[PDB]
Amino acid sequence: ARGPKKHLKRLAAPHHWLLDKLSGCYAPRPSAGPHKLRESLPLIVFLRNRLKYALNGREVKAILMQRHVKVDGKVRTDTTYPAGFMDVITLDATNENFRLVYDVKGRFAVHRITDEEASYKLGKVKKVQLGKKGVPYVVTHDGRTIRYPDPNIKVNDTVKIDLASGKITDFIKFDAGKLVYVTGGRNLGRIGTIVHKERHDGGFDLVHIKDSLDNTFVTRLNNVFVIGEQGKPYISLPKGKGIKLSIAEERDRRRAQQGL
Amino acid sequence: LTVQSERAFQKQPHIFNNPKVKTSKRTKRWYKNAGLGFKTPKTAIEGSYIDKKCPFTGLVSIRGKILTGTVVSTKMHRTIVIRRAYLHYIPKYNRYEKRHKNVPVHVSPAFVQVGDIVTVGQCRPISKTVRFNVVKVSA
RNA sequence: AACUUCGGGAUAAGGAUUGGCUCUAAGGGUCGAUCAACUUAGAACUGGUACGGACAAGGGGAAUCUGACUGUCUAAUU
RNA sequence: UAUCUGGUUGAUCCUGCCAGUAGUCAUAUGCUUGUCUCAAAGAUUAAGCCAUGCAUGUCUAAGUAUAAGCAAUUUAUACAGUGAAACUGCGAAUGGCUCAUUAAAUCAGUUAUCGUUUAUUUGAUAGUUCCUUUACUACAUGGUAUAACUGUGGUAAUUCUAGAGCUAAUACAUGCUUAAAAUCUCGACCCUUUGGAAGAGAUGUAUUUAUUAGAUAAAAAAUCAAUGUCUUCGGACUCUUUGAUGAUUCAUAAUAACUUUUCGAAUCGCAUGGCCUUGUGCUGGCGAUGGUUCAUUCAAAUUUCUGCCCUAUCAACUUUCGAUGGUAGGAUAGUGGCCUACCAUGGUUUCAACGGGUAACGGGGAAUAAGGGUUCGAUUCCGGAGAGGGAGCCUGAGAAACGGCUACCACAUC
RNA sequence: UUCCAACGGGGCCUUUCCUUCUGGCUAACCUUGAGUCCUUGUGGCUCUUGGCGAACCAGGACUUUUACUUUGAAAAAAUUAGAGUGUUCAAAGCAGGCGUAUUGCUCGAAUAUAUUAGCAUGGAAUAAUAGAAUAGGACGUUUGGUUCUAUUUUGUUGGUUUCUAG
RNA sequence: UAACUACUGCGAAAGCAUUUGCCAAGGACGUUUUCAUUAAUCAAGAACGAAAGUUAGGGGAUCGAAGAUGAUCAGAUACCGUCGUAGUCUUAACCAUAAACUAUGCCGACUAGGGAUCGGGUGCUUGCACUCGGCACCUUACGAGAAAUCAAAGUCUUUGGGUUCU
RNA sequence: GGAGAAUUUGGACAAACUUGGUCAUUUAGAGGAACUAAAAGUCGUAACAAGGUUUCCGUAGGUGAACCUGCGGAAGGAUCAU
Ligand SMILES: [K+]
Ligand SMILES: [Mg+2]
Ligand SMILES: [Mg+2]
Ligand SMILES: [Mg+2]
Ligand SMILES: [Mg+2]
Ligand SMILES: [Mg+2]
Ligand SMILES: [Mg+2]
Ligand SMILES: [Mg+2]
Ligand SMILES: [Mg+2]
Ligand SMILES: [Mg+2]
Ligand SMILES: [Mg+2]
Ligand SMILES: [Mg+2]
Ligand SMILES: [Mg+2]
Ligand SMILES: [Mg+2]
Ligand SMILES: [Mg+2]
Ligand SMILES: [Mg+2]
Ligand SMILES: [Mg+2]
Ligand SMILES: [Mg+2]
Ligand SMILES: [Mg+2]
Repeated sequence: ARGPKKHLKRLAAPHHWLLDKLSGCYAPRPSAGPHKLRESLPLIVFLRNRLKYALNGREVKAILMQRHVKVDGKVRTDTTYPAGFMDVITLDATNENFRLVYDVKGRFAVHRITDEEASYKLGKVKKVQLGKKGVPYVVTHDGRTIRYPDPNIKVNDTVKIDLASGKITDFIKFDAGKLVYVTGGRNLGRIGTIVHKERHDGGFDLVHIKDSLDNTFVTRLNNVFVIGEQGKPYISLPKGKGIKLSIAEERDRRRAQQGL
Repeated sequence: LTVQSERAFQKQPHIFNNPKVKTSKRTKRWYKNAGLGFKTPKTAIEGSYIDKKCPFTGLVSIRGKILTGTVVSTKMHRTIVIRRAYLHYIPKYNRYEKRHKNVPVHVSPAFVQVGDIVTVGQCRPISKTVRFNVVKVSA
């Protein structure tokens, strides 16, 4: 329609932001940025809707223009900045550091982390190819170009990133036995060990994933994200740890809390 | 036969035979593995033909959908029509109906007659109609 | 186009083109050589956009009366 | 949320319809109407016509202030605060409206770009610019040419503008800048040696073409083009560099040139520090805007598969003057009869082509609902199209834009 | 617990495709350098030495072809069904709920359906399809011809006959 | 083309009846012959199709639309009576319809007694039985049906063998 | 000493207007000929009983009107019968 769209209607928003239907008509349209639109969480959502610090979209700007909040160690003044998976939101006041990571329902958790952990983030490597003057580089899932990587690093490997420097500290090869975070689909937010990979040339590779309670499931390779070795998560995981209980089993765990 | 029948000279682009390096082996004929377990015919590697649109000895890449169908016309030059038959479910009657579609297909001189079953691969638009290249013959 | 005895109506109606020059192509005969007609189609160029350049050469359509048609007669008013 | 009843007969059993019955985010209308919550609403006919008002503009510490503007209370003979105007930049391509067109079109799910463009965001990324490199060429910083503004005016009339005079830039147009080294061609000189060397030029990036590398299926040596090892010297004779894809002429790197020669910061704020050679020396922080390319994101364009209502009182359609394909070119961001030239005679169809109709925009959905179905979907979300009707087009990353222009047509204003 | 079963699932053997081979890796458990660590000898180990590779990855090598069905994945949100929640009830909404109510703790915003098409996967009944009949048929460590392909060498490019190796 | 002439035959139906030749055709039966799925039903498209009717030659006895004509009658160009044109027959062309009717599509299977009869075959004790295939018929109704009725009009709410048409 | 206005050649795109052609959709019309309301009026009496000539089908001719007659069918006949 003549050129790019600047609005987003509240119903056409991502469901996983959990915006109320009545209060509004539009919803905050993510600016262009590191993450894809439907996979992001605008800061205005994070501040106002999720943490309950701001009450309006004016107050979100009041907070952003003080230059408190910083995403991956750099200050941002954009209400609709597209923060996404593995990003570190650091507030100076409070001294709360959070990492955006999916709970099991497939929604961004309020996952508070220690100040040590906030030094780094993981990065799924998307493409690895040779740049100008023969200099090799990798491309992470948040679109960071990193030049001069370890030649062991191939596509689909995760890569630990220093943030301050923005350099590869360490990496994890994609193989059988590695822990995984599923970052899309029905099984968004589940955690589990890789079992084997199905090939399918000129198609979509699939990844069988066991979990701690011995429930297998398959996803597309595009939705998988390596996060460690077996029982050795590089980041801190949220409460649950990507388990997926039945609606029955969930309802039983409410009746423990119901006692009070 | 002939090869040089057209008004222009027929060559694979950016493939220099070089008269200076005098050797009586053969002309540099380029070819490629098409992919997806499709064998390059010997006729592609050995033969003299030039075809901008051949998926072995040309600049087209096979990607997207692989389809099969019976050959129903071989009267165009370097292209054919195939018939893909199928059954279409009508849910009110819990029954099917035979439908069909014709798909025009580029055929390299590597290969085909009326009656033959062929596998064909999707490629960039080659003509007004043709978006498919013969990549295997099975009769 | 109506209509029709299916033969017609019909050149229906209604349009476009046409010179000069320089070329190209196709179409043959006789023993690969050799000999020879005009026909047709195309292209470039060119001009006071002319050009079936004089001559030669249908106006057409919608209906009605009437005799079917070609044919014949009042030489000197039909 | 699986139900029927009245109506042909003198009476009967049927067929069979008519009538009843209930629903309708389904319109109108009649009569009637206290309260709370919620709330559709010029779609249907006329995508008919429209008076008036308004619906798009925008400024920070940080492009341009001599407002003959407001201050000033004293941060300043350059400016320094707060600021009309105008230039510059960005936006005005979103939104909102409507449903006329449109029936393999749109649209839905599903693919593809190894078939392309992409403002912006985010992440990377630029010692190689003078060319006589001993004439000049400022880099302690280069050229005019203009607005607002001040005057002089026209016009019945408009977001009309002429003439004259000033003057800014992140506008416009120029133009220097700063480490080594390696490698290539050229080659002075001497010496015919399995000869080698001053010093000469070039080597960023982008542009265009041609060429080259971009290996790999396991173990042996013959025979040397030999004329290069490494001097153990019978010439031991090894070790070499090679990323990605299912797949490439991919990425990338060379080589030779090419270019109405692209870019490679003459820009702006707030801090004012460190060295001393106390000259306005050298060096230096936080970050604004800018910029080449790659990546990214927001997109865009094209695209694969299957799916659409009634109609045969539409059975053949397409191909002159692109129909289907081939070759080459042109054009495009790019693929492609997209267009041109030449050549072939193809392409669709009773499994319904082609044609006609639609009181047809598609879909998510809605109504009714034993099960199966039937009917509706102009309308809150998604996609498309349009802005009286047609066509053309400037600007710009993006428009064939209409609260942009140009023309014709229709309508209408002063 | 073992056993009484029923019902389902996998692997063996029985004239029994359970694609084939070529290096990764032999994990393992009839490989045993210290045997009795140890509930009814069917409720069993401390590892060395080629191993036995169907436990598990990419390679050439060629693979009758569908339909149907299972599971998975997909099929925006809203709407539909539907869980939780005293909006005073309800239509709704996505809230809310417990504290020392004096500087705070906490559960949520599920789940299901949506085929026809395409994708991945298990099954091989049903229904179609192909194969050796003028054998141009199958398997083959044979036994020749013939046809190209090029790897570590033989210094290294290159010329270049072979042994190979496919 | 009488009588013979029938609840008899043949034919896809329309239809087909004196004798004898000639020409091809066909069902059924018999078969330890042959091929091996070649089939069933069929939009489109075709052949044949009573009578009447049409065109042009032949023919033209009889009957007879029209018409003439005598009665009847209120009328009677109606029935009745006497004549009579086309027609009735044939050759070459057309026409394409009928209560063209069993008012019952075709193919296949199954469900129940009975005797007659036509064609072929087999056994015989030579006129009877069995058998296949036909035209029908009688009883019952298991079933079916609104009923009349129906051995198909049955095997349909216990609802699905295949298929055309309306 | 390079920008650069009017103007202008050829080109593609091409509105719009004449002009035929064609398809679709509405609509006027003297007069004509039907149909229905429709059952009542006029004239008969064709059908229903052997409906007073059994009825009906196809066809063909006749004609105030129902109808009548020929040829060939049918029984849905007034005969399941020698
Ligand atoms: K005459
Ligand atoms: Mg819009
Ligand atoms: Mg005429
Ligand atoms: Mg004429
Ligand atoms: Mg005359
Ligand atoms: Mg006279
Ligand atoms: Mg081309
Ligand atoms: Mg419409
Ligand atoms: Mg709609
Ligand atoms: Mg409408
Ligand atoms: Mg309007
Ligand atoms: Mg538009
Ligand atoms: Mg416009
Ligand atoms: Mg407007
Ligand atoms: Mg607008
Ligand atoms: Mg028929
Ligand atoms: Mg009939
Ligand atoms: Mg009577
Ligand atoms: Mg009577």
